[PDB]
Amino acid sequence: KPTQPLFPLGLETSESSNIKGFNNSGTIEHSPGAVMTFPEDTEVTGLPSSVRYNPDSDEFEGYYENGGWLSLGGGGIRWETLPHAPSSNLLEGRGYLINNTTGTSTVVLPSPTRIGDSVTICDAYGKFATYPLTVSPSGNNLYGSTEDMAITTDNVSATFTWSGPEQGWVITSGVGLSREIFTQILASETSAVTLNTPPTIVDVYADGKRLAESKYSLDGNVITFSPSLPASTELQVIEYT
Amino acid sequence: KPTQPLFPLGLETSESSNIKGFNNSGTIEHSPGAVMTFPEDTEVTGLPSSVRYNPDSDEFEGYYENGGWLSLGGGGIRWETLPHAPSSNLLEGRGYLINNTTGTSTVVLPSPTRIGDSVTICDAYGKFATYPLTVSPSGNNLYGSTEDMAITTDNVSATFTWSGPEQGWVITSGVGLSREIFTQILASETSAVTLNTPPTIVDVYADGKRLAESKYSLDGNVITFSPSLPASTELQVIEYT
Amino acid sequence: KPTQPLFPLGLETSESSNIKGFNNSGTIEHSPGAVMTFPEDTEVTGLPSSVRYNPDSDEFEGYYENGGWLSLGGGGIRWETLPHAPSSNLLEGRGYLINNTTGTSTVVLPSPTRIGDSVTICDAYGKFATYPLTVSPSGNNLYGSTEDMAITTDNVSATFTWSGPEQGWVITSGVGLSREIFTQILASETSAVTLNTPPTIVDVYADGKRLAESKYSLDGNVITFSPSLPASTELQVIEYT
Repeated sequence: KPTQPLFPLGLETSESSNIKGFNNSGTIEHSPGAVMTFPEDTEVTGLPSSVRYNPDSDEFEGYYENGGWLSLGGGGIRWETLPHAPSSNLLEGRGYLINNTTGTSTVVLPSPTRIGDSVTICDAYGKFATYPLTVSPSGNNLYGSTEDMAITTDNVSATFTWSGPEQGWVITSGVGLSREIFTQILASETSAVTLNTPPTIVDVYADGKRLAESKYSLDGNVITFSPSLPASTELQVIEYT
Repeated sequence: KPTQPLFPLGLETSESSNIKGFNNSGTIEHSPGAVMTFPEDTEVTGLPSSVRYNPDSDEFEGYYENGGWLSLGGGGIRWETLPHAPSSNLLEGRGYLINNTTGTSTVVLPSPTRIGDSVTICDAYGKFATYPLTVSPSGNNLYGSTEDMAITTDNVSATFTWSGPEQGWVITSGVGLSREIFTQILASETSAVTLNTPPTIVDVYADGKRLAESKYSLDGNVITFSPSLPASTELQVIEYT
Repeated sequence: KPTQPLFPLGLETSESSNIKGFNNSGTIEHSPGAVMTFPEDTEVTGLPSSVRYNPDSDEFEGYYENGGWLSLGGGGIRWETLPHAPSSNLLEGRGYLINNTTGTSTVVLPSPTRIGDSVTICDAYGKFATYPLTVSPSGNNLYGSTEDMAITTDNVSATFTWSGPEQGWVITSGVGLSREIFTQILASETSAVTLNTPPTIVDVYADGKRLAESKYSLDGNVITFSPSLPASTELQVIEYT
């Protein structure tokens, strides 16, 4: 029957021992000066409730049922300063306090591993209006576009997130998220006009007066108005974007 | 005096042993291939510094002083895709990448357990303008209202949070958070007018001209103006909301 | 050669034992009713993969390579209600559900320890328009200013973050982030006018008519217009901020 020594009252040990681990069936306390640690492991293999340190991702992880080796404690924000460099490259789960006082800097998103992989940046100097920041998604696309994206808003802060490859990167958490006037004096009596870029909504002024909603229809980047206007007429148009 | 065997130089063990736990008073290292794990426990009972895995909430938790069994590592974001379904039900601490390309989908917030319980959603397809999303709070109320709430903004992302039952759910973290023109030609000489919904602020135009702030007062969904206006007068009103 | 007892088949122990720790080289399972725990430690000294509980910060921490003793699981949000008090003081990593129904309350940011140190607040009652909240940064400055900051927006929620001492505190995560009309009838024929505060952009109306972009230039808090206007002229100016 019994296969191995048993110690009714347990026992004591006054030096570091060497085990091939075990199954605990009771309570694991500590005394002062006691230390603890995790296996420095790197594999993709594991089983739920199993836990490790990682000496590459410098991140205390735990194997979850759906997925496996997530960061322990869920999602989290690694707040570090970034010393201004023309180009910088950013690591998942880290958030960067950017300075653009020097001038315009760039940052390159990492290659996404898992969905959720989440990076964060913050205009902590409020310099982005004066000296913008651009965001290189690398091979993988951002909001569908492989093309980079620029940031122009003093004081802004954004969390980027991998959504899968079609839409690629997107913004999840964040903080901090165009007055056209075409005017001229009709050389002739004219029934239509074309604005330099399509406006969403527009206000029209004919001489002094504010023209009525009925007097025109607006479509794309052109404005018809019945009745057609006479020559010598100062018309103001306020393209809204 | 002594009650149990003592091992001056500690010892060695080349197989998995079986303990009723203990109190460590020194350093707990590991060698390569070493593994670690947590008790698969489910109770509400525990004591600070005590820690576990949970085989229901699939979440590495730790008993804190104020509260008890929180998720270890504080609050975190479980980023998963959601395959479009007319109805879906959402789990705390998880964040969902929603698609509404198919059409309009719905999601039901879980029953809140603790205050803080925090869910997150994201229009990762930018389809919410074209095909909105609605948010069922279930029995418990949202911002005071038991009534559901709809979302209409292309590209949006929101973190919901339980605040307690009076106000119920609210939005904490998030990203991405109405041109009325009444016009007519006064049949008669008229001293007042009623707008179809109360405007907050309004611009008034009488014939061509932009009427002065003194000429009217505005209240609720009606506009008085002294002096009272004459008949045959084209007046434009720009309800702002 | 051998220095300490070895137990080929490992062994068993039916009571809590007392160790000076060890190096595990195998697998550390558990049985039902098994418990676990961390050393209640307080020092700044430690080595990566080492982990502890803290009986002051009531926070399960782990020593990371760059930095040392971070909270395990990265950044996280400690959601608690705050019972309205004229003054309250706030702890890092905690997020407060504020009520200002009573009246105007204040909150004092803690002294920042590490960069990243991140506090969060939320107008969960939507009372901030009616009864504002103010934010004392203490000695350390907020966005450069040592001067406090007030909050006026019903429904808002903000994450504060320590960036370093020059800019001090800033806002990273968050949710929820001025109609001047000067009018008069020119006593005389006047070529310039001064607005009570500099406007960014402005709309000008002369009698009824909306004046053209060419007719004036705007600078600081003054408006020139060529040609200079005649006396008896009702002019409206819409300061935009």
